[PDB]
Amino acid sequence: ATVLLEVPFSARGDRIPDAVAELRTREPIRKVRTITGAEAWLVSSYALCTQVLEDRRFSMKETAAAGAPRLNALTVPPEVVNNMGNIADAGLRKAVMKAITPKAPGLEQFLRDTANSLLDNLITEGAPADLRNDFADPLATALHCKVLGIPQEDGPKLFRSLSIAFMSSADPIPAAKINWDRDIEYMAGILENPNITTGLMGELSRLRKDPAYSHVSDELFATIGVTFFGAGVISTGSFLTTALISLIQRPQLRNLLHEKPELIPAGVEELLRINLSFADGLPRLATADIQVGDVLVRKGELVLVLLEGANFDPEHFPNPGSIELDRPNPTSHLAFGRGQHFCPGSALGRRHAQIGIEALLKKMPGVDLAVPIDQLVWRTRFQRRIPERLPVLW
Ligand code: HEM
Ligand SMILES: Nc1n[nH]cc1-c1ccc(O)cc1
Repeated sequence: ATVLLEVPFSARGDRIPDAVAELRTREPIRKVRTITGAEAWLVSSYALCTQVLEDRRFSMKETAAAGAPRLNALTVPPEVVNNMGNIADAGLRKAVMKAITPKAPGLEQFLRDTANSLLDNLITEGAPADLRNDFADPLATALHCKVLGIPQEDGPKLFRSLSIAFMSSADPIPAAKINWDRDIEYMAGILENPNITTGLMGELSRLRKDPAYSHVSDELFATIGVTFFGAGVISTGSFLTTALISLIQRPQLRNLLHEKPELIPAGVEELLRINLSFADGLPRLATADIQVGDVLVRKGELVLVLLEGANFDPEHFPNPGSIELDRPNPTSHLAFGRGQHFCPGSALGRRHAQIGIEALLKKMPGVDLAVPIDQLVWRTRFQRRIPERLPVLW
């Protein structure tokens, strides 16, 4: 025999497997086995991905229930899976959303400054440079310290939790709990620290002492700090790293963007569309029996929404693998999800990538890989696809 098709198919974030277009054409929803042994439905067309993400009966929260078929082990307490629902129930959604927009005074200039400094330091040191460890990740870390209102010097230690926190493991991870409890203690300290008066933590700290929020738990306040730092940093650092690969490998596009930087937002949007940063489909648990294409998904089954399945669907995005700056539906991709759980940091993520790319093209217009592309080491069993190092010269 064969065996039931296993997911994920590949940890490489520089190319989509030809298999994905085959699945999408032949079986855009089909049964697969996850790393835990569970069965799941893998959905790989734009039409069916959108259907699942816009129907709340495919629940994010219920993926955390004891006994459910699992994509991977939880790395957070089960109540934290419903992190945005908990924020909304506490009456904090508007305030959190306001704090993480890129439009706060000085934020963009801070980003440009940070990027330019990181690049000057690479240039001083001489090629080769590692653009993930010494540019994309420290730019994301600095950004999220600023947005949180926490000291920049605390960013590296918070960051180092992330190579465990965002693992995609078959089994529970003891180091994840150790790092989680310590990071929650750090954020609780921030909330009690009178010097912290700006950003998302300064705003939470004020709301904590307002009568309108007196019955919101200290644990929820700390948890917002830890979760927004971690999701934001991993997601922006990983997206920028793999977007830089896709740009480096298209000298014609690199040169057009360098020359006409007003096209950078359109090119970022295409880079988001083609991005293979999410290593796994987005999980949902069916709360009812729901027809999805030719399959009747049954109550209690796991569904996995394959982002690249949707974003490379030629029925929605003709010539899907090409970066085309003049598409008529450019923001209609699923790179930030869709529906109830649409990314709350989408603007912030776009801006981080736009600024980092602008700054890199101006400082290193001759940027190129310093190693053959096949020599990049792809991180395995993780919730993002990322090269461990990204060696470049210029
Ligand atoms: C390019 C950067 C980013 C990408 C590609 C990205 C992508 C995503 C995707 C696909 C989802 C949907 C998950 C789902 O439906 O299961 C999501 C949710 C989430 N994002 Fe992002 N994200 C980015 C940046 C950020 C930033 C900057 C933050 C915070 C500062 C952030 C915080 C979150 C949180 C807290 C959620 C969960 C929302 C919910 O459960 O309602 N993201 N993101
Ligand atoms: N910050 C985190 N570390 N490990 C898991 C998370 C996390 C969990 C949920 C979430 O909405 C955002 C982030």
